[PDB]
Amino acid sequence: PDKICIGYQTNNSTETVNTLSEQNVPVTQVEELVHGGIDPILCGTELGSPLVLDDCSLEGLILGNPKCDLYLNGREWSYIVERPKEMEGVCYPGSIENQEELRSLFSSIKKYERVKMFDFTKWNVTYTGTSKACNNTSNQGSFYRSMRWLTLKSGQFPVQTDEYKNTRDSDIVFTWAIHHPPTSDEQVKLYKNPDTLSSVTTDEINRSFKPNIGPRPLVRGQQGRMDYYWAVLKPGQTVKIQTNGNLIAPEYGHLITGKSHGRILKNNLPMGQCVTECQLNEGVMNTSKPFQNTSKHYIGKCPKYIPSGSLKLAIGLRNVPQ
Amino acid sequence: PDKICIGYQTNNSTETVNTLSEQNVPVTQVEELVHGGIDPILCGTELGSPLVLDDCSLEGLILGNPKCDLYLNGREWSYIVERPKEMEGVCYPGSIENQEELRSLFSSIKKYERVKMFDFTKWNVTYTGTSKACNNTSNQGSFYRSMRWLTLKSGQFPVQTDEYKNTRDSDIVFTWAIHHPPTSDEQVKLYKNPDTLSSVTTDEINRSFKPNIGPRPLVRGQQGRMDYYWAVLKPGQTVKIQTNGNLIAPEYGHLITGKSHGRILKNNLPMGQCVTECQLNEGVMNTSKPFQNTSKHYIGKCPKYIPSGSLKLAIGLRNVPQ
Amino acid sequence: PDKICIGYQTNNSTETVNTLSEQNVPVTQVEELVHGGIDPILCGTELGSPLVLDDCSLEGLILGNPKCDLYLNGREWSYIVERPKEMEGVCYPGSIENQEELRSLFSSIKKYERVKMFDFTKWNVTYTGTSKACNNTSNQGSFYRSMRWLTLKSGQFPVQTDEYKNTRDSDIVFTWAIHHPPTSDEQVKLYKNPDTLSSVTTDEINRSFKPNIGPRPLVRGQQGRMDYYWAVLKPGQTVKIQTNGNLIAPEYGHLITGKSHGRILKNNLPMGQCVTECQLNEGVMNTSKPFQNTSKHYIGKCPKYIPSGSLKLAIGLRNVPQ
Amino acid sequence: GLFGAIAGFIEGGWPGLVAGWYGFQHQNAEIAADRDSTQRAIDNMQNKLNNVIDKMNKQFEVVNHEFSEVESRINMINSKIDDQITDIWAYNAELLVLLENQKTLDEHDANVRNLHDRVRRVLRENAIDTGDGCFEIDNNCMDTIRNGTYNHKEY
Amino acid sequence: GLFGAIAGFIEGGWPGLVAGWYGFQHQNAEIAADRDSTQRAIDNMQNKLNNVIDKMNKQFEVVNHEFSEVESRINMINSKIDDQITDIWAYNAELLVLLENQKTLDEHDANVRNLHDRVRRVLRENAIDTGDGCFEIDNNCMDTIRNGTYNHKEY
Amino acid sequence: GLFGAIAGFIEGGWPGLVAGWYGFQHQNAEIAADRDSTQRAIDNMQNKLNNVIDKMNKQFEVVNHEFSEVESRINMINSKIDDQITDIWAYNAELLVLLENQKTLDEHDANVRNLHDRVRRVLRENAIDTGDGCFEIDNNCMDTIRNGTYNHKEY
Ligand SMILES: *[C@@H]1O[C@H](CO)[C@@H](O[C@@H]2O[C@H](CO)[C@@H](O)[C@H](O)[C@H]2NC(C)=O)[C@H](O)[C@H]1NC(C)=O
Ligand SMILES: *[C@@H]1O[C@H](CO)[C@@H](O[C@@H]2O[C@H](CO)[C@@H](O)[C@H](O)[C@H]2NC(C)=O)[C@H](O)[C@H]1NC(C)=O
Ligand SMILES: *[C@@H]1O[C@H](CO)[C@@H](O[C@@H]2O[C@H](CO)[C@@H](O)[C@H](O)[C@H]2NC(C)=O)[C@H](O)[C@H]1NC(C)=O
Ligand SMILES: *[C@@H]1O[C@H](CO)[C@@H](O)[C@H](O)[C@H]1NC(C)=O
Ligand SMILES: *[C@@H]1O[C@H](CO)[C@@H](O)[C@H](O)[C@H]1NC(C)=O
Ligand SMILES: *[C@@H]1O[C@H](CO)[C@@H](O)[C@H](O)[C@H]1NC(C)=O
Ligand SMILES: *[C@@H]1O[C@H](CO)[C@@H](O)[C@H](O)[C@H]1NC(C)=O
Ligand SMILES: *[C@@H]1O[C@H](CO)[C@@H](O)[C@H](O)[C@H]1NC(C)=O
Ligand SMILES: *[C@@H]1O[C@H](CO)[C@@H](O)[C@H](O)[C@H]1NC(C)=O
Repeated sequence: PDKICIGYQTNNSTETVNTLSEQNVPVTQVEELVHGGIDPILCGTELGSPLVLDDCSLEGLILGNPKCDLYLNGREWSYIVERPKEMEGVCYPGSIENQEELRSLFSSIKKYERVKMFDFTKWNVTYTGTSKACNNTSNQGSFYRSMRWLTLKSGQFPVQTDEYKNTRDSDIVFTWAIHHPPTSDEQVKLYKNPDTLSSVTTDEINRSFKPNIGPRPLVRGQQGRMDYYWAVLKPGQTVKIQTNGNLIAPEYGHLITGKSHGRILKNNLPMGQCVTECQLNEGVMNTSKPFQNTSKHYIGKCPKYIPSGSLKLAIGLRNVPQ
Repeated sequence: PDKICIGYQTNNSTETVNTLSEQNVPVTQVEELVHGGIDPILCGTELGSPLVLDDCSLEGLILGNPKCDLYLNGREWSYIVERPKEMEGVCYPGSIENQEELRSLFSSIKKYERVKMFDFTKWNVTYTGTSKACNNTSNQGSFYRSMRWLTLKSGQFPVQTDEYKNTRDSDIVFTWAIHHPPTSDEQVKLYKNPDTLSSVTTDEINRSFKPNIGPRPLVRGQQGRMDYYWAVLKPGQTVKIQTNGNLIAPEYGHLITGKSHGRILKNNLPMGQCVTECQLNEGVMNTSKPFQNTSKHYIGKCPKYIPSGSLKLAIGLRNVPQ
Repeated sequence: PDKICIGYQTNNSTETVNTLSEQNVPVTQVEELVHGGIDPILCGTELGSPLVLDDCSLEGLILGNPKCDLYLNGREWSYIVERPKEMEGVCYPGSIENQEELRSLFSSIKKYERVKMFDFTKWNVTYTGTSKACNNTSNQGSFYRSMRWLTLKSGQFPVQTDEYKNTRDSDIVFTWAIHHPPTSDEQVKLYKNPDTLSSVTTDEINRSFKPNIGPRPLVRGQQGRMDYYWAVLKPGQTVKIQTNGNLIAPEYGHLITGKSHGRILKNNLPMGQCVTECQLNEGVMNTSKPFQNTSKHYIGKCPKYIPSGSLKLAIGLRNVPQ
Repeated sequence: GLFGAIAGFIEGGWPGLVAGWYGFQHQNAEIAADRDSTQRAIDNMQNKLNNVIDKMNKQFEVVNHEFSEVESRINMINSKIDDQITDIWAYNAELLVLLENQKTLDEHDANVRNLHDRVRRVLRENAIDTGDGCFEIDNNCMDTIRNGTYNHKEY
Repeated sequence: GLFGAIAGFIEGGWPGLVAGWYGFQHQNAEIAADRDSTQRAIDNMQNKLNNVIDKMNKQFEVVNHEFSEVESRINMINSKIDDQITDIWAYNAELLVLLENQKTLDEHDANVRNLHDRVRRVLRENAIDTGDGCFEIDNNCMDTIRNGTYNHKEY
Repeated sequence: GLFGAIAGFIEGGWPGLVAGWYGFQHQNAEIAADRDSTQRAIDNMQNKLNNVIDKMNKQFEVVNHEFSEVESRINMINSKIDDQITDIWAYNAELLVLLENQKTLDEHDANVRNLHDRVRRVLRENAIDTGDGCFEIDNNCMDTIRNGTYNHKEY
């Protein structure tokens, strides 16, 4: 007798999927939704190549530390990498006010180049000061490239003042500092005035500073201590300096332009010659899968982060042996 | 032969819905879930009508700028609107400390009315000072209505002091400032003392201020600069002022009461005579639909924001032609 | 004639469940997902028993208020409870800078014990000062146990200085303060110097302070006022004090170790002898249910918070009477 | 569809049927909608629509905050909260509509299949299933089939 | 229901059936639950319940922070995070229960329909479907139908 | 399964069927997949997969922020946002896969049942349902049944 029958597929697939009602259900076809791997390498994005730092920290590159003379010509980047180790930043002992903000602002911008703000040739005080705390690469007593240490000239320190106006059609970031001598002699030897008034003023900010003579614990073989500061001069605005001692005056400022990825990654990954869509602190990635399990913190077009190692979606039907 | 059949509806509806398995499925009846339109108008809520500002900013209405004499009688509001243009706030060059907080606090409260704290009739110094920086509507040299500029009287400035206690059963917001003369002569002409000590103290706060003589870049044809401050005096508390020069002393404070919507909107929308349930920076809205696509930032009872322009829910069945 | 039939269960269960398409559907078996109750008691966790405070606040236990002599021996805790009432903290009128951070830091740590930093036996000034503002339990004029009030000795106050280094292999939290006399006589009677310079410096921080003579409103029958401060000394670091008057110098610091739950609860719950998995400000809880409706703020392993009082999941089928 | 009635063995719908969704069309000597199944379907699609509107009905007022030039981080932290909550709701709103649309179309598909089955069950041996939603066999007898009172023992 | 068995063509349930959900009630010369379908149903409603409890099982400790009078914004920013995350979970918790309740009731509806079908398939031509979940035709033969061993070729 | 075809009344599948999911195996005088139902199934499982990928496709760049020793609270507030949003997505991602897997298996179960029904409906009185997905009755006639052109009036 002639017969006809309806039936379904089965194969030697060992792939299982979970449902809400049952665990590990055999199926014919499956799709993995989670990319599990990474390539542990630093690649460039569509904005360009990153700025890798293994010798100098970012706050040292801004202040112009004398061991960071490589970066005086200026750099542009897609993102910034810092090696997680002992990096050369602030040479002379002291704290930077709003340090986390300064690093955030400077990483946000694409390009920076140096610009001379103040000419110390006309100034009637000595500006050639150096320190053993701020050694150059040859271990010679030097100082910051972007700021000058103002001391007395011919046994006097008169009230100095000078102006600089921004007409570059772009913002400028500049830094200064207040030196606090340890002893009374240092104050009279360096600046000659027991009490001094220093101030930095623009069209928006109005800031004044006083020293206070008193020794500190040794940090880098120095009984003294500094208080570092920074500001932003907008296009058309005017900055004006005024002191009679106790200022590390700005000589150079940083002309900043464009937008970066606004990121400082912290890894020991090797810099490779490659272009990428997605970049992580853990590595690089290119996949069609909707999910990934390496990190939630990424830059560029990347899959969604979930902590699961594997998620299987059923495409085919239940795998039923005959 | 007699027969009976079961069948379903079809109509000339061109409405389609999406599913997870199929795109654009014809159906008989549909419901739109996203309201796409707005009425670009400013209406009042259940708390009352808003305070629209097109001449004066909020920090100028607090300080009592002499071009903002319309608002001396006092105002109450549901919410505040500021026109996005050049608004008259602080007349004399300087910064307000915690400006974002002051504006936040003042917008949070429903009603404000002025109260005289300090009587300068008994004070033994001149309090009638004016400035070309703070012009009135007639372009006459005037000053802030809520604060007085204290200068020397009969070629002297003695140490002044006075007290005010809050017994109104409500908080008071008051402002003061420290003037920083440009030259040494201005300090000796105005106040007569080369160095002065000013301080403002209550039961909770203890604040002291020093001037520092040094010229600034011109802002509004003025070489000088001020540093503005504010505080809140609780019911029963006592504020006491003390100076020998270099203070813009408080004459009036702001008695604050109730809760507003706590909002400063920024739009050029026309003020209309209407009551509303929901108000946006983009306009007004009244609908039965669960979703809306104009803004996530709203005030009052409003539908949920999604970026989708249209979401269609299937009510009827699949539309199948015969 | 012989027959066979297929049928389903029904019982006298009055339990109903909601679906998306229908309200209150009778069913045979149900599971409640929301635990509605709490046991209003304070129990200890796996980290240990908590520190309950009904007499002294946390900032008073740090400063060493003379009515808080019970806690000089030192305490460790799982979490901290503060009674919501009038608690004895700062005795002498004044504000603590970064108070919210200090309380946050101190609650984060598990254990604390006192350590003597500075020996005032060798110091050439009187350190035995007391105040009626800072009464002890017997209402005798006393002072803070962790800080000393430095006044003149034999009608003089020379420039004092001393050093302390941390070699305990753990962080130390210490507090100081600056006294601001009301009148000119008080400054010359107590310290003998019309103007004084005080400063506290470590390997990381550099801080200096000036007094300013001016009376304040009475707070605790005292015309004077203090400005309280704190810092953290890391293992190996060195703190050094220096003044010629106007400092409440640190005698003792707090040696801190481990991690707590990092929590200050605010309730009037009775302290019970019990161990618990989950602890709330509202009480204690042990259930198999996935949800709870008492609070979102909890410590330990607890069910998820939803505002619903009851959620019923259908286990059985629709309850259909015959 | 799952139940294979709508656009299945009943290939086409009836444009003559305006009164409701599901209905009867006979041919005897001498078109109307079944009020039992159609009313019970309307109840489910009014309660569903209301529940969707109710789940989204809860409001929170998202204020705009002002930040200074030195408050870059707390400004970025605030913008993250607003951008990341809106993404979750945009997902939920879009996903719920795709899930319930699929169920609604399949629920309508089942209502026809059930109405075809309960007519086949009452008629028993008397009629024959053509296989296109029809049954080859008085206006009273056709009316007794509609309201489900037809006694097969009579015929 | 979708499958139209529970409160459909089988109008009422059996209060005599206490041992399980689905069962057999016969009438011969001389009531019990089917252990195959009922045990497989209990497995699905224990694994479902556990998965619902597991998906909600992850905990995070939401600390209460203190803020000064000049820290109004960061206080408002913190309260927004807590109020907006709780709304998403309140939605998810409420929505998941409405979705799975509907499926559970329809899953039970399908289990009866399948148990009615597999008995109709084994009996073949010997019995006649009454149309109220019954089949007009020894205790062994009734027992061979229960466990699905009945040979229609014998009769 | 709900529709009780796959691992139901058709106990086992065919390893010989490699061309598609659902197919026909006959036995006459003298195995192949149905291209109508199988192609329509592949369309639904390509559009479903794409929609799942699309709903998760939206990206936001979560920056790492630096905080000082005196910025403990705003650091804790920032870590809460990141930890609590990831939990909601981890829930959604995991829950969506468990819900759609259950529907996919039951959708395949329905496709077989519908293909078994439409063959039973075209053959009518000529064949007899064995009750194991088979029908006891030329290669043209078997081919006319496959593409659904078989005229029962001829036989
Ligand atoms: C992300 O998930 C992956 C995949 O489960 C894990 O990485 C490894 O993946 C390879 C296959 O590519 C496996 O053979 C290894 O066994 C996996 N590792 C382990 C420890 O099992 C990994 O666990 C996850 N990655 C991260 C960074 O969490
Ligand atoms: C919100 O969505 C609406 C509706 O899609 C868009 O506004 C317009 O709506 C009208 C109908 O009321 C359409 O005729 C227009 O074509 C729509 N505009 C556009 C540009 O297509 C609008 O895109 C959305 N509104 C906002 C503010 O995003
Ligand atoms: C949490 O929900 C519970 C349960 O609905 C509420 O507390 C009470 O629970 C008991 C049973 O244990 C009921 O008899 C009471 O009627 C419930 N109280 C009320 C006011 O109805 C309670 O409303 C909720 N708890 C909190 C703190 O919100
Ligand atoms: C700087 O160099 C001098 C010798 O040139 C050396 O004595 C000193 O230790 C150096 N400073 C540091 C910080 O290494
Ligand atoms: C000193 O420098 C100032 C500018 O800083 C200048 O104006 C002045 O002429 C200089 N002194 C002399 C004596 O030239
Ligand atoms: C104030 O008015 C005077 C003349 O009365 C004018 O010279 C000056 O420019 C005005 N100030 C401003 C800021 O416009
Ligand atoms: C000066 O003013 C003070 C109050 O500010 C007052 O006490 C004093 O009597 C006044 N001077 C004279 C000479 O009256
Ligand atoms: C401290 O005690 C004295 C008497 O010994 C008393 O006069 C004073 O009021 C007390 N201080 C406080 C704040 O109670
Ligand atoms: C005063 O105290 C200092 C340390 O603070 C000490 O060095 C000095 O010897 C003391 N004065 C005298 C006269 O001993």
